Amino acid sequence: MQIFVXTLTGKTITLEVEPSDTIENVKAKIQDKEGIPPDQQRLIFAGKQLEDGRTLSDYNIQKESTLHLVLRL
Amino acid sequence: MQIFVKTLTGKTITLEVEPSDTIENVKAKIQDKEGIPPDQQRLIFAGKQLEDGRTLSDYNIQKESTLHLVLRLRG
Ligand SMILES: [Zn+2]
Ligand SMILES: [Zn+2]
Ligand SMILES: [Zn+2]
Ligand SMILES: [Zn+2]
Ligand SMILES: [Zn+2]
Ligand SMILES: [Zn+2]
Ligand SMILES: [Zn+2]
Ligand SMILES: [Zn+2]
Repeated sequence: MQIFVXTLTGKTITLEVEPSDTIENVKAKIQDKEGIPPDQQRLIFAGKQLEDGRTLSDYNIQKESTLHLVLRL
Repeated sequence: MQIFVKTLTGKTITLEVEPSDTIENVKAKIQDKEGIPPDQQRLIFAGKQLEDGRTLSDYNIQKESTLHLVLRLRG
Protein backbone atom coordinates (compact mmCIF):
# COMPACT_ATOMS: atom_id res chain seq x y z
CA MET A 1 0.00 0.00 0.00
CA GLN A 2 1.32 3.56 0.24
CA ILE A 3 0.53 6.86 1.99
CA PHE A 4 2.43 10.16 1.98
CA VAL A 5 3.69 12.18 4.95
CA UNK A 6 4.31 15.79 4.52
CA THR A 7 6.45 17.84 6.75
CA LEU A 8 6.75 21.55 7.52
CA THR A 9 9.24 22.49 4.79
CA GLY A 10 7.14 20.60 2.24
CA LYS A 11 9.46 17.56 2.16
CA THR A 12 7.21 14.70 1.00
CA ILE A 13 8.14 11.22 2.33
CA THR A 14 6.49 7.91 1.36
CA LEU A 15 5.61 5.06 3.72
CA GLU A 16 4.92 1.33 3.24
CA VAL A 17 1.88 1.24 5.54
CA GLU A 18 -0.35 -1.22 7.32
CA PRO A 19 -4.08 -1.03 6.59
CA SER A 20 -5.27 -1.37 10.19
CA ASP A 21 -1.85 -0.27 11.26
CA THR A 22 -2.18 1.79 14.52
CA ILE A 23 -0.83 5.35 14.76
CA GLU A 24 1.85 4.27 17.24
CA ASN A 25 2.79 2.05 14.32
CA VAL A 26 3.13 4.88 11.82
CA LYS A 27 5.31 6.91 14.19
CA ALA A 28 7.71 3.96 14.42
CA LYS A 29 7.89 3.82 10.62
CA ILE A 30 8.83 7.46 10.38
CA GLN A 31 11.51 6.74 12.92
CA ASP A 32 12.72 3.64 11.10
CA LYS A 33 12.86 5.92 8.02
CA GLU A 34 14.08 9.34 9.24
CA GLY A 35 14.95 8.92 12.92
CA ILE A 36 12.60 11.12 14.91
CA PRO A 37 11.29 9.50 18.06
CA PRO A 38 7.56 8.79 18.02
CA ASP A 39 7.21 10.70 21.30
CA GLN A 40 8.17 13.82 19.37
CA GLN A 41 5.85 13.61 16.38
CA ARG A 42 2.16 14.44 16.13
CA LEU A 43 0.20 13.49 13.05
CA ILE A 44 -2.74 15.25 11.53
CA PHE A 45 -5.07 14.07 8.84
CA ALA A 46 -7.69 16.18 7.17
CA GLY A 47 -7.66 18.65 10.06
CA LYS A 48 -7.89 16.10 12.88
CA GLN A 49 -4.93 15.16 15.07
CA LEU A 50 -4.65 11.41 15.04
CA GLU A 51 -4.07 9.57 18.33
CA ASP A 52 -1.93 6.41 18.65
CA GLY A 53 -3.87 3.18 19.11
CA ARG A 54 -6.44 4.27 16.55
CA THR A 55 -5.91 2.67 13.14
CA LEU A 56 -5.52 4.22 9.69
CA SER A 57 -8.90 2.72 8.81
CA ASP A 58 -10.48 4.06 12.00
CA TYR A 59 -9.89 7.42 10.27
CA ASN A 60 -10.69 6.14 6.78
CA ILE A 61 -7.26 6.55 5.21
CA GLN A 62 -6.69 4.87 1.87
CA LYS A 63 -3.78 4.22 -0.41
CA GLU A 64 -2.76 7.29 -2.33
CA SER A 65 -4.04 9.17 0.72
CA THR A 66 -2.08 12.02 2.24
CA LEU A 67 -1.14 12.48 5.84
CA HIS A 68 0.47 15.78 6.05
CA LEU A 69 0.81 14.42 8.74
CA VAL A 70 2.63 16.34 9.81
CA LEU A 71 5.48 17.02 12.15
CA ARG A 72 5.65 17.24 15.90
CA LEU A 73 7.96 18.12 18.74
CA MET B 1 -8.89 34.34 33.70
CA GLN B 2 -9.51 31.07 31.81
CA ILE B 3 -10.30 30.67 28.12
CA PHE B 4 -11.13 27.58 26.12
CA VAL B 5 -9.58 26.28 22.94
CA LYS B 6 -10.92 23.62 20.62
CA THR B 7 -8.01 21.39 19.65
CA LEU B 8 -7.39 19.60 16.38
CA THR B 9 -7.69 16.47 18.48
CA GLY B 10 -10.98 17.98 19.51
CA LYS B 11 -10.58 17.45 23.20
CA THR B 12 -11.09 20.89 24.66
CA ILE B 13 -7.97 22.32 26.23
CA THR B 14 -7.81 25.09 28.80
CA LEU B 15 -5.64 28.24 29.00
CA GLU B 16 -4.65 30.77 31.65
CA VAL B 17 -4.63 34.18 29.98
CA GLU B 18 -4.99 37.85 30.68
CA PRO B 19 -7.37 40.37 29.13
CA SER B 20 -4.59 42.23 27.30
CA ASP B 21 -2.66 39.18 26.11
CA THR B 22 -1.65 39.50 22.45
CA ILE B 23 -2.43 36.65 20.04
CA GLU B 24 1.16 35.72 19.43
CA ASN B 25 1.09 35.41 23.23
CA VAL B 26 -1.67 32.81 23.08
CA LYS B 27 0.07 30.76 20.46
CA ALA B 28 3.17 30.59 22.65
CA LYS B 29 0.97 29.23 25.42
CA ILE B 30 -0.46 26.59 23.12
CA GLN B 31 3.09 25.75 22.02
CA ASP B 32 3.91 25.16 25.69
CA LYS B 33 0.94 22.82 26.19
CA GLU B 34 0.96 20.94 22.87
CA GLY B 35 4.34 21.52 21.29
CA ILE B 36 2.90 23.21 18.20
CA PRO B 37 4.93 26.09 16.85
CA PRO B 38 2.99 29.30 16.70
CA ASP B 39 3.88 29.78 13.08
CA GLN B 40 1.65 26.81 12.31
CA GLN B 41 -1.47 27.63 14.27
CA ARG B 42 -4.26 29.98 13.26
CA LEU B 43 -6.90 30.93 15.73
CA ILE B 44 -10.49 31.86 15.12
CA PHE B 45 -13.04 33.30 17.37
CA ALA B 46 -16.67 33.78 16.71
CA GLY B 47 -16.05 33.43 12.98
CA LYS B 48 -13.16 35.90 12.73
CA GLN B 49 -9.57 34.81 12.35
CA LEU B 50 -7.54 36.55 15.01
CA GLU B 51 -4.21 38.17 14.08
CA ASP B 52 -1.17 38.26 16.39
CA GLY B 53 -0.46 41.63 17.99
CA ARG B 54 -4.09 42.32 18.65
CA THR B 55 -5.19 41.48 22.19
CA LEU B 56 -7.88 39.21 23.60
CA SER B 57 -9.74 42.35 24.71
CA ASP B 58 -9.47 44.04 21.35
CA TYR B 59 -11.53 41.10 20.14
CA ASN B 60 -14.01 41.31 22.99
CA ILE B 61 -13.07 38.02 24.65
CA GLN B 62 -13.98 37.21 28.27
CA LYS B 63 -14.17 34.47 30.83
CA GLU B 64 -14.86 30.90 29.75
CA SER B 65 -14.99 31.90 26.12
CA THR B 66 -13.67 29.49 23.54
CA LEU B 67 -11.48 29.72 20.49
CA HIS B 68 -11.42 26.82 18.03
CA LEU B 69 -8.02 26.11 16.40
CA VAL B 70 -6.38 24.88 13.18
CA LEU B 71 -3.04 24.59 11.32
CA ARG B 72 -1.71 27.01 8.73
CA LEU B 73 -0.20 24.38 6.45
CA ARG B 74 1.87 27.08 4.73
CA GLY B 75 3.68 24.85 2.23
ZN1 LIG C 1 12.08 9.15 23.85
ZN1 LIG D 1 2.22 9.50 20.98
ZN1 LIG E 1 -4.67 18.80 3.82
ZN1 LIG F 1 -11.18 0.86 16.46
ZN1 LIG G 1 0.18 39.52 33.75
ZN1 LIG H 1 6.65 28.45 28.72
ZN1 LIG I 1 2.76 34.21 13.68
ZN1 LIG J 1 -3.54 46.57 20.16
